Amino acid sequence: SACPLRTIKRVQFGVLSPDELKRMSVTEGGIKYPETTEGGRPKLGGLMDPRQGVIERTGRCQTCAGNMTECPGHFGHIELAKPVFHV
Amino acid sequence: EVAYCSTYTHCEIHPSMILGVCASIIPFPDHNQSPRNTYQSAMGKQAMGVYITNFHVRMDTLAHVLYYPQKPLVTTRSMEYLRFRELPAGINSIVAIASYTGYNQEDSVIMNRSAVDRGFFRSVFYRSYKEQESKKGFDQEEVFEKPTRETCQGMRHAIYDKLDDDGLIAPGVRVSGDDVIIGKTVTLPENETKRDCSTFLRTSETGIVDQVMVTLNQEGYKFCKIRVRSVRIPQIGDKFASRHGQKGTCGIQYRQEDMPFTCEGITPDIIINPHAIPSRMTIGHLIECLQGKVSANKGEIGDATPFNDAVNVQKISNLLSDYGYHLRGNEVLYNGFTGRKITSQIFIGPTYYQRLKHMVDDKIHSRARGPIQILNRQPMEGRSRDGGLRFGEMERDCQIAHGAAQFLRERLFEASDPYQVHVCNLCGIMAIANTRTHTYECRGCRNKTQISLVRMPYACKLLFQELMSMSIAPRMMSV
Amino acid sequence: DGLKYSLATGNWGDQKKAHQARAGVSQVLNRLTFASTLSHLRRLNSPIGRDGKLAKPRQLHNTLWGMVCPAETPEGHAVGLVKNLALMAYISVGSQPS
Amino acid sequence: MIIPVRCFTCGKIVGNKWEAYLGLLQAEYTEGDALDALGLKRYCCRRMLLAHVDLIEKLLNYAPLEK
Amino acid sequence: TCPNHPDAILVEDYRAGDMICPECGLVVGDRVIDVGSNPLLSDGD
Amino acid sequence: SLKQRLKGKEGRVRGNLMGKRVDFSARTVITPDPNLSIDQVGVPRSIAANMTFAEIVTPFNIDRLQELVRRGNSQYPGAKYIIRDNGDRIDLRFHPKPSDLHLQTGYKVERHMCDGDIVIFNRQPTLHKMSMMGHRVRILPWSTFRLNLSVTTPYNADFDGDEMNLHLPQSLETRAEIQELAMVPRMIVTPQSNRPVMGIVQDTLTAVRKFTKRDVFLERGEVMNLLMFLSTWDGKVPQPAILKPRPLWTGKQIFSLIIPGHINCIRTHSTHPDDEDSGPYKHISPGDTKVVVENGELIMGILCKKSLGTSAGSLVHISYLEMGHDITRLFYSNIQTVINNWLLIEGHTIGIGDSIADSKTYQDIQNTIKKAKQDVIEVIEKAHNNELEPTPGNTLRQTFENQVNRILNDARDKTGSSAQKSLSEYNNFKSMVVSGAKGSKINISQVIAVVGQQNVEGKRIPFGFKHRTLPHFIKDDYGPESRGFVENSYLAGLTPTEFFFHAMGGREGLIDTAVKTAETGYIQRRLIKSMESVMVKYDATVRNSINQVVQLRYGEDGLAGESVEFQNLATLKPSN
Amino acid sequence: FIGKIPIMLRSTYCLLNGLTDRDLCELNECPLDPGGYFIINGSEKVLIA
Amino acid sequence: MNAPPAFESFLLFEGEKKITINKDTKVPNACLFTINKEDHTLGNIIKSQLLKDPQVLFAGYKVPHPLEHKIIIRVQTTPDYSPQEAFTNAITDLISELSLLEERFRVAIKDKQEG
Amino acid sequence: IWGIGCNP
Amino acid sequence: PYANQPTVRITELTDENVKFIIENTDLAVANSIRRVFIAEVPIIAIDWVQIDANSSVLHDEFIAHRLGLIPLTSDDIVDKLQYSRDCTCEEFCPECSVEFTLDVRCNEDQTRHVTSRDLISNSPRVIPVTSDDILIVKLRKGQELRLRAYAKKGFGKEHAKWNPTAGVAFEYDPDNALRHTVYPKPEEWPKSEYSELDEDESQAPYDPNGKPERFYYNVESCGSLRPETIVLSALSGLKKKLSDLQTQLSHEIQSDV
Amino acid sequence: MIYICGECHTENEIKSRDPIRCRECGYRIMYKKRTKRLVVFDAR
Amino acid sequence: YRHLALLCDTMTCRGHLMAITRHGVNRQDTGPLMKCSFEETVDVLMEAAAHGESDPMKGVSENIMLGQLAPAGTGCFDLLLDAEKCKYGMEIP
Amino acid sequence: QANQKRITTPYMTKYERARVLGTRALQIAMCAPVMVELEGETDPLLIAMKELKARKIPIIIRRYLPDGSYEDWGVDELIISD
RNA sequence: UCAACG
Ligand SMILES: CO[C@@H]1[C@H](O)[C@H](n2cnc3c(=O)nc(N)[nH]c32)O[C@H]1COP(=O)(O)OP(=O)(O)OP(=O)(O)O
Ligand SMILES: [Mg+2]
Ligand SMILES: [Zn+2]
Ligand SMILES: [Zn+2]
Ligand SMILES: [Zn+2]
Ligand SMILES: [Zn+2]
Ligand SMILES: [Zn+2]
Ligand SMILES: [Zn+2]
Repeated sequence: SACPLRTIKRVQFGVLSPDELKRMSVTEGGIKYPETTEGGRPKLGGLMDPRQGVIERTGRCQTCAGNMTECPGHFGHIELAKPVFHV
Repeated sequence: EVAYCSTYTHCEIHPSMILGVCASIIPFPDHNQSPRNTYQSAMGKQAMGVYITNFHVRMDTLAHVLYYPQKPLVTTRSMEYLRFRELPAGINSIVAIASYTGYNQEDSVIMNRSAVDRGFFRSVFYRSYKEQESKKGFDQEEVFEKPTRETCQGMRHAIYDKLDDDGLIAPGVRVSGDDVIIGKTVTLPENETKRDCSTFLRTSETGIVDQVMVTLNQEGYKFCKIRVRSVRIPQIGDKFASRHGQKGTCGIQYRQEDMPFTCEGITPDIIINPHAIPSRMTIGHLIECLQGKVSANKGEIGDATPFNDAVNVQKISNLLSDYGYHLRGNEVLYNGFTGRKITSQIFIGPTYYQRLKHMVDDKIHSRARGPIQILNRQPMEGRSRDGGLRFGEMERDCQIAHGAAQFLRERLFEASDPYQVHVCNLCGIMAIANTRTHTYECRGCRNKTQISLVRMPYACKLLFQELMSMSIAPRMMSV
Repeated sequence: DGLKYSLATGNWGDQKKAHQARAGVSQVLNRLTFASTLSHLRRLNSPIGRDGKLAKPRQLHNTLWGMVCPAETPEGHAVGLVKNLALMAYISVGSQPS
Repeated sequence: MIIPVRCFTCGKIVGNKWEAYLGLLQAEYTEGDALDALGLKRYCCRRMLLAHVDLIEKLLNYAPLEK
Repeated sequence: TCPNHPDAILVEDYRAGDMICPECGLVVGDRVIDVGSNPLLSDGD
Repeated sequence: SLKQRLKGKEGRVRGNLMGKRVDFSARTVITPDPNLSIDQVGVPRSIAANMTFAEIVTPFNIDRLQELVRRGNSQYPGAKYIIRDNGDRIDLRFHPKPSDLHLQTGYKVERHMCDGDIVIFNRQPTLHKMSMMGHRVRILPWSTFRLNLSVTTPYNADFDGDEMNLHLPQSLETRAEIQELAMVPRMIVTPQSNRPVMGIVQDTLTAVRKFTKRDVFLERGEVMNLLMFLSTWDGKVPQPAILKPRPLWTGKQIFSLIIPGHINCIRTHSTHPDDEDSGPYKHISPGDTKVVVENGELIMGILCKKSLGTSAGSLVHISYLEMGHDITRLFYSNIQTVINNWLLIEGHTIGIGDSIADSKTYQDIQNTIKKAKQDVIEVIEKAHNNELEPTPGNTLRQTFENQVNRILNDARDKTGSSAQKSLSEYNNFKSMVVSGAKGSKINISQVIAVVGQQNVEGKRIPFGFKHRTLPHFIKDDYGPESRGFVENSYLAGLTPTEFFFHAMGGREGLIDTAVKTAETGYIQRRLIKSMESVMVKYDATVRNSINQVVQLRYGEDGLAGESVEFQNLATLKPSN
Repeated sequence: FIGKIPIMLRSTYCLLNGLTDRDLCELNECPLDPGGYFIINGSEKVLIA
Repeated sequence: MNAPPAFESFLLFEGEKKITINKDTKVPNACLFTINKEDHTLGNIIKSQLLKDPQVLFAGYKVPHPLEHKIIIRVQTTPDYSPQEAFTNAITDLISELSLLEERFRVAIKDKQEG
Repeated sequence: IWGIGCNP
Repeated sequence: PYANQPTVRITELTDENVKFIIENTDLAVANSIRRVFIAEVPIIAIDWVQIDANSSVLHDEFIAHRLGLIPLTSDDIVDKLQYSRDCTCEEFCPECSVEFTLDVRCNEDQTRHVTSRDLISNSPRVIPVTSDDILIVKLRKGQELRLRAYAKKGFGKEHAKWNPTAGVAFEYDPDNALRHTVYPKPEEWPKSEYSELDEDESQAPYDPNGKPERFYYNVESCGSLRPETIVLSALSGLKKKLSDLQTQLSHEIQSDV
Repeated sequence: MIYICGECHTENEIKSRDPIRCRECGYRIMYKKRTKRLVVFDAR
Repeated sequence: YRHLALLCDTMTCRGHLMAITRHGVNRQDTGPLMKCSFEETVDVLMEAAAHGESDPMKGVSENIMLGQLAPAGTGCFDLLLDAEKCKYGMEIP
Repeated sequence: QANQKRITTPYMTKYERARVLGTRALQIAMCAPVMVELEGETDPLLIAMKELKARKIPIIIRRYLPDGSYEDWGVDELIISD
């Protein structure tokens, strides 16, 4: 709320740097677990990460107190073992 | 005769058999324009009437049955084999083709309110709701019972008093919109009690429960079907159509005093605009009115087989002349409001009019700050879900043409999906932001000072994030 | 289950394979009016795609005299692609040629 | 389904005349003669009796829901 | 969780999708219903 | 996939960003209402009660909003919510404390929609700019939107089950935008064709022709009643045209009071004889055509579609161009009310008596058809003998079809003309065709004389069976009946073969409608997307978003399309 | 036993075949009902030709 | 669902005035009477009787909207006569006409029976 | 439905 | 500036029909009288129905509608009865309503026709015009209909169930002489029953001085009221409406000044 | 909690969580009986 | 004639006939988001990302997408408050 | 730009009138002082219309020329389109 | 998915 309100005057498009992807993603070490559920509901380092986004419409994601509205979601990264062409 | 062919090998049984089931109910089809016959074939499927004699036993969704069906006064011979006399759909109505108050203009129709009071075109709408008590879940059992606000952690504030002990409302109880027809409870696994699972009436049904049935379905689980009955008196939005392709809503309803009246005292049940007839060229409607006048006076159901050559307008006109009316069917009308004779003589005669399933009550919708979708956080879609009307791309182009930039902005951003995001100034990518903590930080720069708030539609946020997931970076920079 | 599935879904084929399935068969009977019930039972559906706007399969043909109703067709995106049988028309059940 | 009380257009009570109309038809009166004998004069009233379809007999054929 | 009403049960609403304090009518949570939205066979796949 | 989500229609790019579902919108069936003004729309009470427009509490309006708050949601002129300064929203339905109901400056009370609230009215498809127009709201007690009949022409809407969308602006800024840019009176004249979009239509047009005839004379009481419905009446009864023996006003005299201000216009009625202008009685017209309005008074003439319709130079167009938009709105409404109340006295109808013609006319039609069939037979016999000579650039089959079609078309038109001669003054088909409200000379001809040749794909009915149109006809029959000519009129009734052929023609009509909708939609969208950003800058150059100069001045003269009018240069044609 | 085949109503293999109208009424089935439709999962489905 | 109750057409809701008299500024000696919850029945009689009066220059009645229930009656009288006076005198005359008609209809009934 | 030059 | 003095001649008077001619009257007055016949003559008819058991094929609201349309004799009691809104008692009392009760069960094999004769009224004066019978519903064996209903005073402006008349025939200028209706072909049109012209002449010659007068009436009754009583009550009710207007107008005139 | 039976039209009282089968006929199609509370119907 | 001439001028402004199609319209050097709204969508976005294109945000569609006020009419100008005039006049409330 | 060398149209465009009236009305609703004496006008938009007629609206319109420069016309200076 | 509505 303290941040000043601004209107976008220019949108710059570019391919995301892999280093920037690593830094930006809240998930650390990648998504190590195919399963989405650990400890019953939440799987850290899994597809459904509490830090990645708000779940169940009442929880708060770890990174921010979103409450299912404030949080815009946060990205995660998967470190592919061998590189793959982008289609 | 003068020789055309002397080697005929077969002969047609009757030329009217080329027409199908729906086109056979049209009287005098050969006197109509072809597109109008095509339109009547579609409208006849949507008319109201007793669909089947065992309708009381049947529990069907969306069943309409007219109060007082009547068989046509002017009927085709092939209707007998379609059983249209046995199960008619529509009422013969004294129809005047006149311009009375301007409320019958375009395709609308002025209807007699007194006739409507006496049962004219009154129908019943039955809606059936089905619910199944499913025990298939490992620890979930959808038992039928009356939910209690204190006992059930999940509940709703709509009326639950109607439900009996079994959780099913008794037949004969009025149900208004947003009432609980069936009460069901799913037992909740205690991961560490009740998420409400009742079924609620469609808004504005405003009916009385007719039948409630409890059985076991194919799967063996307990099955309950509840049929709700709502009478439907015609209104000023309901759609009425004749057998000649003339469809129109009810413009207004005048009482018997206000309707124009002949010298005998007959007031038209329905007034249709004269402007409908010429462009559409549905002369069959006019001939059916003439034959109906003749038939009602004579006492014999008129014959309207498509190709007869024994029934002509001139013969019908002479027959009507015998019964004391003007030969072309026109009658001297008096104005209901003032009593003065209408200078032009209005064409009045009985005509089979049908009542279509489209009614204004079912088609009226209003939305204001309702529920929003999960994926887009935009208003829902459909009348059932209280959805807002879509502001399409053509609509936004019209608004651009107007130059109403701020109405366009309101309609496409503020009314639908307002949202706020925090964007790093150094890098256009969005940044994590804890409003309660009041600490705003951007990953990838290790920069906290340079973050700006940006207001964008939630759909645009979703688009930018989906672009990021495809490795495209939509870096929105305020500078 | 095969027969019941193909009837209920409206897809003509198997559950696993929908590639060769033809949708539009086995629609729910309309019970608004007895006329609608009867017409729904006596209905023909041309396989030509609705999306294609080429007008040749839609136009009434001279050979439809007495076999198919000329007037009764849906007005909209399916003009002439859905047809209703005439009153006297009778589709042949089939026989052996021996 | 059943003969309407009070013919729609004018309001004359026509619900008491259905059984008499059927009886007069059994007595070999023509429909027009029966309508004349019943007193129905305006074509609006005659429409009611002439075009009525009595479905309630067909409905009564079905056994009652509760005996 | 009405701020002026400690331990107040907020009644659910269907019209706008919010929980509202019944004694003062304050709307706690603006549009917080949204849409609000076989485990038996096998397991997680 | 992500690309699948974004790419298709109803994806994020188009289905959720360019257009989206919106709040404060409502939809229901539309039904006519002649009494409402052009700008008014009739909103049902339930739709009005659900929709709310937030009003800021000011010292001026604190009392009124307090009363609305006290009424609550249940009573119709009530308030659904109270929005405090803090942003807290107090839903009045669930019990609010009496303390909460108190209002202070800065609170925003969300009142129910009331009479006079500006809304935007839309009907899909929104082909042109006039399809979204701002309407004032008048609450009436039934469940259909009710709009005036003249406003139907811009929307291309008739009341046969149609529906329209109602969008309520929620801010004073956007409400003013609608009020001053998109209200219905402001968009009477379209910039597309510099003609008025809205014109008198249906009963009012048909009745205005009859009202304005020389014959119509109104007595004292009827004039009283007609003047009662005239909203801009000065209160002074005009001096009757016929003072003695009995005071009797004329239709034109009363319509002169409807005409706004002082408008000068000369137009011609549809039935204007061509020779009249050259010959004598040019100014004292014998048939009362040549509408002339001087000093806002109808001196002479019979009004019709040309005078009061949607065409350049019409009386409505001259009113908008000269008097202004407000007075023109009053003009439309007053014409409708006064003429529609006269129509109760006069009345209109359509019956079989209109379709039937004199016996002599029927005999003439039959004779025309007989000699036409004989001529077609002679052409066929010439073709069989190979005496026919091919038209240059055409095959013998093509030239045979050309000549046969010419003979049949000439017969068809001649029969139509005989039928049209038969029509009397009282004939109502002629009333509607002459006034221009509905119908055409072609429809009258098909109703009375001859339906005409049925053509499919630009030719006569083709040989669907082997070398014959239907099994009933003999092989290789190129005659009139075999290939589709429908000799009988609709009143007479088509013979069975002609019925099938007529069905074939009508099916072609239906198919063309269905195809044209889709193709035109695509074209319209592409044009808009190509030119969406082009606009007149403050340099008055027309530039796109890139700031490239499309035109140095708009239209090459820097004028807008609605102001311009057709005019004759008058220096060009004359000799030296 | 190799399975179950859905039965079109009022065909030869249906129960209603060859039943007088009074008997159809006794089964709470309409005498005028055309037949020609399957009752699959409780809903009447019609095979469009 | 939005249908008005039937009794609304003839029953005055509380706080509604049957007659409200508002003068007309445009023309001298003219008053515009608004009658609530009344229809063409009353309006036509009153307008006709007003027209019969030699001192009434203008008299007409208008139902502003058929869905709403209201009559607007404009009466303009010559100087030395008041529109309100003309309205009252019209009502008295119509009452006298109806009373005379009732007496004569009763006499006709009694004569037709047993005579 | 009229002629070849008109409408169908 | 005074009211014309009308006259009345009654040509026919039967149990269900009154024909009369009003002369020396304005058209507006005559049309208003005709209008009051239809919409403003009070009659008693059923408006409240509580159905205890309904096993008939017709649903409950169907039965209530049919019951409402059934005419009830209201010859003299309708003047005594007060409108339910006027009565001080809550809901309905004998002064403000009449109670009708119906109990019919079919135990015979033969179909039982529930008729209006089965409606039983607590007040002798109000009876369903029985002294055939209107068929409310037909009942199969084992089907039962039991209901209780109250009947209220009202006029046709509320609902057509309170319409006293069947058809009111109004005609003036039987031979077109004021040319209020302009016949395109005068000869084709049938002559009126009241026409005084010879067969040769189709229309009377135009009379510019003439104005509508000598209005012809034919009032038919549903049996609810005597046909004479319909006309007399309509005249009286219109007189009462005018007198109420006069009272309110006097109040407004005095208050403004 | 009295259910009328389709086949034999005999009312049978059924407690909660009890099988829906009519004694004396065995039919599994039951109808709930008309409520005791009464609804006012306008004849209109 | 204005409306016809404008279409002709837009099609022939660049010097090569610009078809009103995805090809002709998208080839012109407009903003990538504006091209994205018309037909090609995702492919336009991918190409723009690859070449580092920047959206000027002067178009109407681009502003509509981001929820900002369009540069269309009623958005071409920016209103500013006039302090001196606020001081003058009768400030009743 | 300088106050001199103003090249834009002296007349107020329709879009400017719309936005000026709406903005001034929104200000009036938020209890901004009103220059014009109101004759019992409570609706903010109507008061704004009165002010515009009197040319007392305290807003200066900044018109952006396509070259990037801006010209500041006060509402008073511009001729009302009406 | 199908079926209607413009
Ligand atoms: C007059 O034009 C309208 C509009 O163009 C709009 N509309 C309708 N259907 C569609 C559609 O499928 N797709 C699109 N885009 N628009 C559509 O409907 C058209 C007419 O259709 P109709 O010809 O049936 O109108 P009748 O002449 O039939 O009117 P009656 O006498 O029944 O009232
Ligand atoms: Mg339409
Ligand atoms: Zn978060
Ligand atoms: Zn950053
Ligand atoms: Zn009748
Ligand atoms: Zn609280
Ligand atoms: Zn009482
Ligand atoms: Zn049993």
